[PDB]
Amino acid sequence: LRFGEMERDCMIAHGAASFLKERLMEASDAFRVHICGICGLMTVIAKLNHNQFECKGCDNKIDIYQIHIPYAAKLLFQELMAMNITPRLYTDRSRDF
Amino acid sequence: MFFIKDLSLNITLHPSFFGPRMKQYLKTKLLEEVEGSCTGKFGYILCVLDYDNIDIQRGRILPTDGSAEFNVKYRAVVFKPFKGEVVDGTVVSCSQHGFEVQVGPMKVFVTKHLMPQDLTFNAGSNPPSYQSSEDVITIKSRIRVKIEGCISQVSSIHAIGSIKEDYLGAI
Amino acid sequence: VGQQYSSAPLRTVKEVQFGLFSPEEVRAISVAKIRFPETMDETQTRAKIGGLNDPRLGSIDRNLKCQTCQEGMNECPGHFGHIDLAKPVFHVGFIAKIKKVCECVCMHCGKLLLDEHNELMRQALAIKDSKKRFAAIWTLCKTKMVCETDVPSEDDPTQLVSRGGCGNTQPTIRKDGLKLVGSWKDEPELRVLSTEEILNIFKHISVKDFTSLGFNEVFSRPEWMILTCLPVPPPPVRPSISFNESQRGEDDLTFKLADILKANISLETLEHNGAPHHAIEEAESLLQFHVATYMDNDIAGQPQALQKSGRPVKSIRARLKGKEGRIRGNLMGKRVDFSARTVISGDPNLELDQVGVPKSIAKTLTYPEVVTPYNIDRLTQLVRNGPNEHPGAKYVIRDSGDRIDLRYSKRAGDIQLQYGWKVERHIMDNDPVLFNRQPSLHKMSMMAHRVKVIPYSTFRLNLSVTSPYNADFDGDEMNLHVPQSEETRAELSQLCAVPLQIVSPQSNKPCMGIVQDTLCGIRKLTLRDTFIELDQVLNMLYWVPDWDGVI
Amino acid sequence: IFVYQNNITPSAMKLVPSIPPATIETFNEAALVVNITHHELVPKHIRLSSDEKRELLKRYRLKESQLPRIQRADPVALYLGLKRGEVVKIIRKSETSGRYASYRICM
Amino acid sequence: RLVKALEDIMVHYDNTTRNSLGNVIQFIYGEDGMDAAHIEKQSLDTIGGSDAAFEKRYRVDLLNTDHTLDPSLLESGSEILGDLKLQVLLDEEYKQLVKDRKFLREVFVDGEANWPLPVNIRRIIQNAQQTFHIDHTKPSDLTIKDIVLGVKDLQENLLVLRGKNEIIQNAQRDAVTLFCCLLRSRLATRRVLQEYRLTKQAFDWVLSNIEAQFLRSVVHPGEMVGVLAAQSIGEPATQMTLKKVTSGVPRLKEILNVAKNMKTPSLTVY
Amino acid sequence: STSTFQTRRRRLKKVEEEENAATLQLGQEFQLKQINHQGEEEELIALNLSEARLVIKEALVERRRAFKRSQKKTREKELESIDVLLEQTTGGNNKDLKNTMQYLTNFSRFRDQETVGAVIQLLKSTGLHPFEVAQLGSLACDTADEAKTLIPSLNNKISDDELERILKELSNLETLY
Amino acid sequence: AGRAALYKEVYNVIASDGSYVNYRHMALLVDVMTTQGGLTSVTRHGFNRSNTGALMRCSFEETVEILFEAGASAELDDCRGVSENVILGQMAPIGTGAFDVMIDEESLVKYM
Amino acid sequence: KAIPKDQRATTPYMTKYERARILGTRALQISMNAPVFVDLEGETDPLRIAMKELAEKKIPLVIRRYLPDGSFEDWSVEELIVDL
Ligand SMILES: [Mg+2]
Ligand SMILES: [Zn+2]
Ligand SMILES: [Zn+2]
Ligand SMILES: [Zn+2]
Repeated sequence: LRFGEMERDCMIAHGAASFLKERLMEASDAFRVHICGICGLMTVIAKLNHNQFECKGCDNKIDIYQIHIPYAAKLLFQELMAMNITPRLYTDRSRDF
Repeated sequence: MFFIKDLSLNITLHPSFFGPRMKQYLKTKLLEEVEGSCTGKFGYILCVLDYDNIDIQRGRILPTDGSAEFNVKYRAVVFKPFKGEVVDGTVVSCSQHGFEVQVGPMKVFVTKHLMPQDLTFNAGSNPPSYQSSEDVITIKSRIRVKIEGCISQVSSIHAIGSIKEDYLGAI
Repeated sequence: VGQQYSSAPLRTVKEVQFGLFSPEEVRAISVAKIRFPETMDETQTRAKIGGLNDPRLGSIDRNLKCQTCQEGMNECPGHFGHIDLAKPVFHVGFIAKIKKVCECVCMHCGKLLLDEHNELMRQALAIKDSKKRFAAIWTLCKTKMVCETDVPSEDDPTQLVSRGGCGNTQPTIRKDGLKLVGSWKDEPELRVLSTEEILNIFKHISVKDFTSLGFNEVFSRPEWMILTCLPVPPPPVRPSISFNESQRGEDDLTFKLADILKANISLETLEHNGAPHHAIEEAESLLQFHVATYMDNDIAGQPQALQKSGRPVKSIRARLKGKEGRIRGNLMGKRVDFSARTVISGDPNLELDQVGVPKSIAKTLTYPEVVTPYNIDRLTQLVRNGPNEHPGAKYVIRDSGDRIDLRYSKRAGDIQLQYGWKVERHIMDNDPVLFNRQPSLHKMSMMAHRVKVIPYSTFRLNLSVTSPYNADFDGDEMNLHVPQSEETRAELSQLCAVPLQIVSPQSNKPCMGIVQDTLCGIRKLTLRDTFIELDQVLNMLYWVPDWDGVI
Repeated sequence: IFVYQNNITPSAMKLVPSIPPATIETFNEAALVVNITHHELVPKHIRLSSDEKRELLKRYRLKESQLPRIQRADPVALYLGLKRGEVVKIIRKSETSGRYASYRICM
Repeated sequence: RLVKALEDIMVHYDNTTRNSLGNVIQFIYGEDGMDAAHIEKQSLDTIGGSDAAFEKRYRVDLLNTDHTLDPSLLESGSEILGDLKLQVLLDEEYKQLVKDRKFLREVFVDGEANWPLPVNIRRIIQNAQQTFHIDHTKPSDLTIKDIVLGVKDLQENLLVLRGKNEIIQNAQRDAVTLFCCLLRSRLATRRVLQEYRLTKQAFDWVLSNIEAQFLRSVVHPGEMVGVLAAQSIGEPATQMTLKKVTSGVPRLKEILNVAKNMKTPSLTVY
Repeated sequence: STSTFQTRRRRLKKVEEEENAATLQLGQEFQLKQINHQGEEEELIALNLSEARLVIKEALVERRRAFKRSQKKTREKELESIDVLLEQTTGGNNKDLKNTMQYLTNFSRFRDQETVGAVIQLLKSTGLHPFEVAQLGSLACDTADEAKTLIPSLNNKISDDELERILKELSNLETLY
Repeated sequence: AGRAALYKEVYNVIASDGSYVNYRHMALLVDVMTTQGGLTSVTRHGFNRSNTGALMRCSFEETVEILFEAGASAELDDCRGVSENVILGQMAPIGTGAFDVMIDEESLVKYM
Repeated sequence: KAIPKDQRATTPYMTKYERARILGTRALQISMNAPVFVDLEGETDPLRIAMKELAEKKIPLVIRRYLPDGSFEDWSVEELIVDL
């Protein structure tokens, strides 16, 4: 079934933020991807069997993160990439306020 | 050479552990992961000094699962090799290619072409040696190594050295 | 949630620094060389070459081979490739600022026409808004269409400043789909402002100058608005949907990549060999066409460039545009697990907070309770009932995460449960669920009820809750969502419960009323005229669930 | 403050920034006929000092941004002779409170 | 549109209305600071009547024989008469009511008292009269000192912005002005002993029950006030089945879309 | 994974690390500039063999106290007492800590925190690097010819007369193994 | 006074079907098209064109489009609004998600 | 960086949201075999036991109430009044 558009709206007015995490991810797309520290793109060659977390170009295997995003979000990111747009996902912000 | 870098660690203990003497298990988990370890960056993380005074932190619980993230700020004994500095170390392995040195928990290597010409190899010795004027490098020999090259072999940094330059060689 | 552990530290997504792909970076960030449109099979011999598919991207046919990453199909995120374009191409949408910057930057030296000598240009350079700084600079520099070799200072007019060189005129840039049109005048000569010529100028543009515009020398430079390096999307973006086994299945995106790959080696043929010049601008304009086509087909440029099927071809733009277009139907909105849609009927026996749930729906909907000594023993009875008896279990997840599908297991009766395990038990009597009647335009439209596993195939509900949901028993269809997190079912029970929203915050009045039979009966009874005799009275008094038993 | 009958020359009004720091305000007779401010619809607007403005941000933890901004051309922001940055403490009345403190930053 | 605009917007811990950045909309939510439903349409008795009806109902004058609360109303009634500081007290009482009178007559010059106000003061006393079995036969125990001041202390403990400074204390006074005018209308010395005949015990219950019922009325920081505003506008907009203007539905799309090319422009002059 | 006391803002700019050299160009953590978590601009502290040993020997003595509290309710001769504590308060799998202790209680230039003291009071005072102190105090040098060579980092850093004086003092102060 | 004419003009839309809505719901929206400095439409050229992060705006009316100027003008997402966390499948700072919960070893040790 | 426990404009009452997440995190942990700081007085439902934990106000949870400006204030479950 659909926990779609406004199906989200009403949930937000409630307060159940972690029901919205459970819904949009766990009961939907939910994915374990490997982004590089620097260019926050799904670059990382993650040899999970033998821990070689090597990244292409950014010379990494050092600072690498596991991020939890729905496959539809990782997919949409891979989609605008093939249109020269970098959705550089940083685990650590540098904005403040 | 051997220095003390104040470092951090992200231990995320599971709910079943959130009980009275948890501080003991947070510190233990740290000594598991950080103690004994070797990084590429900070070198051999040998000992997590002064067990007593360790940052605990009020760690955040996840919406997903009850687990709480804790970052432990510690003061530890570290050692990283460098290209050029000279260090003492007791020799260990030897053959035709050369001899390996034991500088702390790290292994430096001296090749036949990194040793003087007059300091030649002797396979005809038990255990294999290195003949010269007075200089005869066996296995448990004491050497001064000029760390010409540093290589980080993941869970252990190993190295290359020379005893060719003046003052260096047998101790 | 991804499947199979990784020693990688887990975290939040705290920033999303949007930018442009440096045609420098695109190359590095590539595992694949992408050179020919022979996709998969090495001449029908069921494999893949250095072509469109897995020249090192990711294999189809339930196989690893994804350049060292392998990780099957699930846990294997797509691996991007690259393709060097035979001549630079105007990136379909960034064609806007291409015309714009061109009317500001001197098409000779790479310096803004106007500068710190014009007061309103100064006023603009000061505006701290990244595109409104552009907004004024564009309006300002487009005007003076001659860069000044010399111009008078801000102090005295007989006193000039040789600031920047070149006094050469700027063109009157106007669109022509894929190539810009200039203009300088005796008699007007309009220049074919070509991709190669244009990119050049953009490289030269002073850091401070593109900085005083909406650009960045780290994430997005204007010299990357023109593509030389096209990133080849991996196959889980352009699938290989094979019919049985010996039949193709490439997505229309794989087609336009092949149709670019053709158009790349066509421009290569004319270039590397006998040059036809005003015939090279055809293979160039078709590459320029298909690179602009593969991203957007549904544009102002009359040809929607129909593939031989009459199909405009699945533009990467049309794949992300509104409702069921990723953002608004696959991201903001979704189709979820643990859901149920059923017909509705009235009820004079259920409490305001109770929901009608047929046996079959309760036996189909599972909840994972954690094997703790509190439950454990009773979960072990559920475990020896499976999905036939009302209280039973579908799957039993080990401490390790191995699904003991009760329904077909050989040890299905044995099942010696350990703690920390998860038994996937049916949703049962007085459990929490999100009952909902579409559209969900109201906070009150999506409320939480209490399961009461009834027979007969309909979702029944208390007749006073007929009003906050927008209900009428003409066979209305309602949803149901089963929480899994004991944290999530705490979220329903504490903010989403029906008894809570009795009073409407929306208008400071209660939004649940007694309706029809109860609305007419109560008035027909609360009259001076109406009375009742002992035998029928005693039945009425007993009928109050919490009556004092006092006559 | 110049009070003209019909208009001023644009040749003349370019002589307005000419004598800084002193600011030259220009109003046509037309809007002055009726007191634009003495209206039912517009509540009090108060010129808040350097310290009054700072205090607002220091206590109410705001930024030069976050504030509900005001027009410069606001018939009020010219009747008060407001300039950019100045804070306008507005005491509007409420159907459910009686009074409420709103603050605007001039543009 | 309403919900995509008012999404990010909620109630915060500064007891402010912010969002996706921190841009303030309202400095106290709802210009008052209460949880939307806790509010029942309450009546302000102070605006109403002739300035003479008000005087009979509220003015206490323990110096005049014809305006003294008779010793049938309070146990002190016969001795509380002719007292200096005791009438000086009451002056603040009636004078604060005349203060409240014109105040409410300035916010609403249409007289109407039937306004949405939190904490049903009616219901608390309703319960007090039958949960204390106050016999309006014998006089109330209370002293004029008990009543006037008992409110003067309750008036403080009714909080919105918990702040300790200038403005946070200021826009706070501003926020609970109206409720305080209603508070002063019901808990006025005469109306308390003449009309109500309630004990110190019952009076203290009336003050106690009002206090916490009010601190429950405080909006909960987090509440998606924005989404909620839209989900209370967008929802009943659907139900619209529509000396001549635009009838609700097209009228709404003119104002929401901000239209200067009005389907029905009309200037009204008084 | 164990993170550092030093952190910056190297967003997109990936091109990092300049060749490590004894020429006092070290890691981003390993500079005179780094912070002690207490918010102090602490200069990196490097220690010579023994100044070292007698710190792990120090805090491993401190650790023995804790484990037994929460349980309530001579060179060759030192080599044994060294591995004794290691089989106690040290993991036991801590191969990288064991190798170091034996080699440090073999090669150490000073057996006592009494004598180690006067050495470091004389070295970090000369006006030299915490890295040179850690190189002069463990590698028993004789001539400034020899000294300034094995540690190039000096070269012009000290008076050739002084370097000698410093080293000569350390020769009596040397443990009597 | 603008906030005013706009409000009065909306309350007389609440009475356009007689129905009630507490002052606060409209007075918020009325304040939304005012707190800018003038008057703003409830469209892609009012709220969806202002300050908010690159993803909060692309989520309505214009999408690929909005995201294209996020790319070229090297824009940034706060990850502070609803829409921001929504995409990422995260606990947004909404009601139950706003505050963060921790355990004081100290308060935890007391109980035993 | 934060703010101290004295200086709290934050309502000294627990929010209906904080109730739901404390009573939820305790529901999660208690179902996750976690230590139970209350006597299990006939109680066996994880979420329920967690409720008789906020009753005996022996929940070890502390709430980080962040101010939209940046800084924050702390409050334990014991520290919050429950007039919800
Ligand atoms: Mg219908
Ligand atoms: Zn990278
Ligand atoms: Zn792969
Ligand atoms: Zn030029």
